[PDB]
Amino acid sequence: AALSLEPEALQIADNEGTEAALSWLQARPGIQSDRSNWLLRLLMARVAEQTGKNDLALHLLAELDERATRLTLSQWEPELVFEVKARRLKLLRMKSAKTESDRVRLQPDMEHLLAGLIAIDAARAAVLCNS
Amino acid sequence: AALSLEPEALQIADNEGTEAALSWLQARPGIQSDRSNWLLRLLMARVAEQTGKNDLALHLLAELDERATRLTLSQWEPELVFEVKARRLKLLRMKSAKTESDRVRLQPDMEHLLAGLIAIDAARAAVLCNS
Amino acid sequence: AALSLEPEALQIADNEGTEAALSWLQARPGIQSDRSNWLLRLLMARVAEQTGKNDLALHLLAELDERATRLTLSQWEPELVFEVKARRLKLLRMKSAKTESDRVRLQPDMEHLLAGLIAIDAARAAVLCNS
Amino acid sequence: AALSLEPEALQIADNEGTEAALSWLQARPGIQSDRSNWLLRLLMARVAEQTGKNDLALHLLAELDERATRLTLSQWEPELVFEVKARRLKLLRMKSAKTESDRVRLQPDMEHLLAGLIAIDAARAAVLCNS
Amino acid sequence: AALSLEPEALQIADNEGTEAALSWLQARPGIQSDRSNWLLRLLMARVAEQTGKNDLALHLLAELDERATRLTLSQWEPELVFEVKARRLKLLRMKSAKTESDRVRLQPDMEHLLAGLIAIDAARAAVLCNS
Amino acid sequence: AALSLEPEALQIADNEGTEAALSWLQARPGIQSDRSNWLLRLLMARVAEQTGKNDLALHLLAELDERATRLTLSQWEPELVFEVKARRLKLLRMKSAKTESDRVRLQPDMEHLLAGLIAIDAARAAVLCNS
Amino acid sequence: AALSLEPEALQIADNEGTEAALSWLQARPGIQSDRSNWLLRLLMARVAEQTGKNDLALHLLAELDERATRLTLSQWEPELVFEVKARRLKLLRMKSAKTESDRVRLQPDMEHLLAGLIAIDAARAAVLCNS
Amino acid sequence: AALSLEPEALQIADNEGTEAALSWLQARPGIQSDRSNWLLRLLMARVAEQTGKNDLALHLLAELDERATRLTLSQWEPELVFEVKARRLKLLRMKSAKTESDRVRLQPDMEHLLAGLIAIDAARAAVLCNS
Amino acid sequence: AALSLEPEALQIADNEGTEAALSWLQARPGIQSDRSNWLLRLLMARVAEQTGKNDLALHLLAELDERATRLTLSQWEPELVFEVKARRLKLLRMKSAKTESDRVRLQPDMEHLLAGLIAIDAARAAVLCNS
Amino acid sequence: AALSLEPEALQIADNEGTEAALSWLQARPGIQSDRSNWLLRLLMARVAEQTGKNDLALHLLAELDERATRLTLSQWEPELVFEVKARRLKLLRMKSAKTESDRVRLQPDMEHLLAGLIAIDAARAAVLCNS
Amino acid sequence: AALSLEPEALQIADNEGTEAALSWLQARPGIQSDRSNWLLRLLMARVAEQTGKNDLALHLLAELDERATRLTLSQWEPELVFEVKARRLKLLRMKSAKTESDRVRLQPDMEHLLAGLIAIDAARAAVLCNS
Amino acid sequence: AALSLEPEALQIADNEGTEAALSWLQARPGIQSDRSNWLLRLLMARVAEQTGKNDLALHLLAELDERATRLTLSQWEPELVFEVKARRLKLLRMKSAKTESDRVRLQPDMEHLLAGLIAIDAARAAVLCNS
Repeated sequence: AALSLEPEALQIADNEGTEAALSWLQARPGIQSDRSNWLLRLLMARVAEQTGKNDLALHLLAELDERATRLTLSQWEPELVFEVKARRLKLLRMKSAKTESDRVRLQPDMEHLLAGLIAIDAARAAVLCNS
Repeated sequence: AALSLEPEALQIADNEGTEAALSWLQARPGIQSDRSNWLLRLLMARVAEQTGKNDLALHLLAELDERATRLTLSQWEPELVFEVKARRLKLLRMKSAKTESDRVRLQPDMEHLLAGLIAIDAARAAVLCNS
Repeated sequence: AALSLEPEALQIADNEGTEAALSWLQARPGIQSDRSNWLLRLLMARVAEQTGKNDLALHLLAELDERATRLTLSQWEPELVFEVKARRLKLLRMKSAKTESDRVRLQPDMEHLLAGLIAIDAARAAVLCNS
Repeated sequence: AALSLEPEALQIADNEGTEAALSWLQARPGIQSDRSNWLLRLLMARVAEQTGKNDLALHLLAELDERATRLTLSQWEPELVFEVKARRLKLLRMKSAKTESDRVRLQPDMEHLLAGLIAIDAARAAVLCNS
Repeated sequence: AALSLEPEALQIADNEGTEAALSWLQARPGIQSDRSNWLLRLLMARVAEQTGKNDLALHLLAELDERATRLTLSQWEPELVFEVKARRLKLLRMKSAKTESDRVRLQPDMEHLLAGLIAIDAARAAVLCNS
Repeated sequence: AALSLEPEALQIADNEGTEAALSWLQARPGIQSDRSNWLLRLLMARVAEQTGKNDLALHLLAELDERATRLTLSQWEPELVFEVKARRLKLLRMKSAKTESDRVRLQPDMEHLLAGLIAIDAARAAVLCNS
Repeated sequence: AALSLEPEALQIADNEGTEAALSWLQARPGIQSDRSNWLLRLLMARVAEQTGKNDLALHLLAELDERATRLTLSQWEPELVFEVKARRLKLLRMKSAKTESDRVRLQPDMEHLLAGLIAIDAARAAVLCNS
Repeated sequence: AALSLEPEALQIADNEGTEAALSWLQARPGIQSDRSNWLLRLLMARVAEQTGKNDLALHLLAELDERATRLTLSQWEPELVFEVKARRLKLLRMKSAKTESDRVRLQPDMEHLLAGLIAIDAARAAVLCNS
Repeated sequence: AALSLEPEALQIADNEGTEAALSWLQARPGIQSDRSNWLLRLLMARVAEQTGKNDLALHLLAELDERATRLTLSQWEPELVFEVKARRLKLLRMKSAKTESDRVRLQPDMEHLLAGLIAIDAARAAVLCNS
Repeated sequence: AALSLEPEALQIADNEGTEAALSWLQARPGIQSDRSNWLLRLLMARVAEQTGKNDLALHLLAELDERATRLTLSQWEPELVFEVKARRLKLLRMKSAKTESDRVRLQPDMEHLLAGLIAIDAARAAVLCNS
Repeated sequence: AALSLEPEALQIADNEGTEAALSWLQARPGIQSDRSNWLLRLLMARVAEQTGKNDLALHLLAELDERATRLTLSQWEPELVFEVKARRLKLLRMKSAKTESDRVRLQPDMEHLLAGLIAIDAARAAVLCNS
Repeated sequence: AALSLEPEALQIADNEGTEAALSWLQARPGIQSDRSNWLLRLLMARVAEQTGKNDLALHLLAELDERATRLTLSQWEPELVFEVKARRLKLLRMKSAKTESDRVRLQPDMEHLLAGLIAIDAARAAVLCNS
């Protein structure tokens, strides 16, 4: 929207630590809007997808997805929700690839996410039906 | 966005009739987003404030305000909600002044709208406390 | 839809009584669908608008409008709902013209109907804002 | 109803990709009604039953069936609901034939769909009881 | 249905007292169906419409009408419900004719009863729209 | 009640197909009342017991039994409710014995139906306690 | 029942005060059951109807009537409920006779009590319809 | 209470069939109250504990116990409830004994019944804690 | 219970101010229990009944009475609840004596308090029925 | 509180039976207050902890604990609640020690009881964390 | 807590406009807390109590009081809640002293606020009982 | 806040027993707010983390975390909530390290705690994602 242009969070992330990158985003003023907070938090999830993190990104994405469901943002800003859902599905598929013990417990969450993605943009989500 | 982009709709209202302006907006091809429909509908409320109409604009604004409350749009896009609430309060205080018999039935709805406006931007709403 | 083409029930209303016209409508076919029932019942409300009746038509229309709200028919078949709402508003305005004692108790119902009509087709409803 | 007459969408699926077929539908326009959206979405489910897809069609059909249940469309437009339920059962059965591990978890959903189909048109749904 | 054929109960009301007529009905063979009880209670309401009583008949009819609403008897046995609603409306109109102070408090109950009668058999109820 | 006397429907099932027998009943109609619909649907379940069908009859009976529970029919017209539950238990006791794997799977429901039958006519149901 | 058979409570009331008669009752011994408590409390209401008290008896009776409604005692022990309701109606009619200011606020309570009495034993209650 | 004194019903069970005993107990002759019905139904459960029956008695007792819970009869008439609960527990312990497969599913129901018995009369229930 | 024995606080209200007496109470030693807080707060209400205060005592008593209702203290410690209810009734009667404008709005609260007092100890409350 | 001082009840348990001891307690005045009943019932649970009983004591304690939760007695009289919870935990730990098959099903109940004890008096409960 | 120390905001209100002062606060910079937002918003209510404003201050205070009720801030930070409630009561009393038309509608809100203040600090609130 | 400065309580746990340390805390004396109680209880959880205890600390922390959720303390005082959640996570990870049987049942609680920590301060929580 405006507060989503941070590829310098990505700089900080690589030069300094991952905590420093997030700490930067948290510090960024003069944050007021729940819109700007959610977007800032999406950056945090995006930056956590660059190096290791993953589990952190999954936690961050789950929170954004839950807030999006409440605020019914699939109607106003669908591209943002599609992104969150797709990122969440991608990472869950990797977590499900590492260990098959959780593949069974992650299966309902993944089916729901795919259903959600199909609901937002079927054409875009069609490719994601086959893993 | 792009819908709100349409000052030509306002011209149609003056050249042709008021129905023609709404019919054109209604006509125009075509919205799909549950969002952009709301923006198109805001233009309708705006165009209905340009000549007489008023009661039409009040009905239109009440609908937009009610959808905004459900979608909790005061958080995402507050300036739009502030506009809707303010326009609605202007036209209500008006209805309550045309005649004084309705001044009393409306009073709770007006106080709620003012509360809402103060909640969004108290600085901007401050001027609206004294009529 | 199919079982809507019945102007002969209107002749029955003129030649024979009003009870005969409705009684004819009630028996008439091998009616099944809730669609056909609702349409058949709309004919009853339409035929009750021809001679005196009015109060009967208002009762009939209130029922159809209530079923339409439940079935969320404003989305699927809006023209039919617009018709019901408009007919209901026309007749309530006439009942409100006869005696001003009920004008105050009918005022909320009439505003709601107009709000509903505006919601379905603003351009079409615009003309109905001024009584 | 009107925007259902699209067999050219099926051609696009064969000439271009499956995504191309769906995206062609996603931009009608000037799609407005929840009716025309649901019908357009049915075409998407129909087109997804032509080549591979299946899982996509099942997701699409589950959404349509869920919306039909809410809108209580089994009463108004039963043939459309029957189609959705029957298509859903057919594909569910095929998924149940491929792997018997999910046959046990799909069994409640399939019994419910059959019960629903019988409820709509028992004569038509009689043939589907024996697997 | 079977235990409805009691015109002798009407004789007892004229020969002995009204309490004696009801007291007899209350002591019929040990029939227990809620059907037989409701019918027996309808006879009580019918017998209370013969001499003075009225207020007793109104209380009796209100009870039957309330039980019919719960048991959704307007669907199974509509003629009986129509009878109860019509008798209830007739007597309320008479109570409304005696004193205009309660005419305003009885007005919602009477409109609801008429709406109910119209819902059961419009043709039959049509005549009851004009008082 | 009146439209229950249809043994010719049973002939159609043997001469023509099973679909034809059900299609006939639907056809006939000349149905309206939710009473006549229910009864007609009870004939469908009866005709589905004659040749194979069974699963179709179980689905049909369950629907009738569920409608009976809602309409609280074990009070007004209990004999019929007994018939539905009894036929339903009878067919399920058949499913049992055969594939006696679920049949343990079954037993709770089967329990309900016996409890249900006892509650209506304990004397009549007494014989059914021992299989 | 056999708790019921005190008058000696009635004796204490005339000999010693009214507080002394209740004080005796209150001290059981030994009450256990809610049946015995309710019965004991009915004696208290009965004893409060002997000399002045009245307002005390009304309070006592209102409590018993409310507990009877909850415990659905109109079914098991109707004579006791009839007694409570009748006593309550009698005393309310007396309070309504003293001052006409409360006659209007007591009117709903009295109509409900009469409706309740009619529901328990119509024959017995019939005489109470006319004041 | 009055219609409980029936040991001749027990004779009919031995001389004629079990159906005849229940059928004879169904020959009222003057049922009205829900009290008399519940007591009559207790006799049926008692008579079903005499020869085989058991499953019959269990169904009968479950119904009485469920009605007692609704009517909160543990407070008014606890001895009758204690009898029902104890008889129910006895016969469930027996079913559980016959097959150690339903001992696990009957365990919650049996613990609740014992808890209920302990709640009514601890001293009397104490002996039933050890099976 | 232990920290209830404080007539020394009554002194501080006469020697120093009323604020000093309450501030002294709020101070006290190391209280922990919600019991000790409620009792301390009762002392505050008692001390506010000595000089003017009244409105303060009413506010204090309403709070204690509301907490007693939640904690269902009428069962455990009824004497304390009786005291609170009686003190509250006494003061409301005085407030109702000063101005008859609030007598009508205080009437429901006073009847409920008396009903509550009667419920706790009828004998003790009997004297309070006549004002 | 007053009727808690009963060590003679413990003698009766040893001299006569366990039923005799409980039967003794069930008959002792002023058997009224829900306080006195709960305390009397605590003595019953205490006496059931002396010889065998155990399962009886567990049932008795569960009832007292449940009533304490409703009456929110952890606030007013925490020592008594602590006693009940601790006794309940002690006996459940013994039942778990006898057979480890139920140790897993008793584990949630025991964790909740310990949490409850810790909440009442952490210092006192600290010792109970290690079994 | 930290961002509460702002008397310069009060100067801006006198030098520039009331909107300039509020705006200045809304600026921050770069708070998140969500403590701050409530504290910052309290400063806005405080600054609105200096010149005219009042109605603005009332809306601001109502919002803070409502958030405090949700967050149950009367427990954590009572002095701040006391301030809000007291300020709210003061201003409502003045709005009452301007026109007696709203005195009656403001009366419940004022009694509740006083009750709330008494609940936080009785001693401090005691002085506010007399207007 | 004020009563948080207690490192002497930690000495008591080393010199005397753990019970003595907690026993000192309760006898502050004598905290009066819910804030001071929660802080005092945090000290108890902190002191239980020094020697063995652990299970005690987990119970203490679960209580504080649950109260923080109710009081929505993550907004006002996030550092304290972060501490509680982090301490709770640390100890659960240790309990999960000791035995892998509970690792699967503790997994949902640990994910929720981490999600909560990430929600409070993502940067701070980032380090805790990888175990």
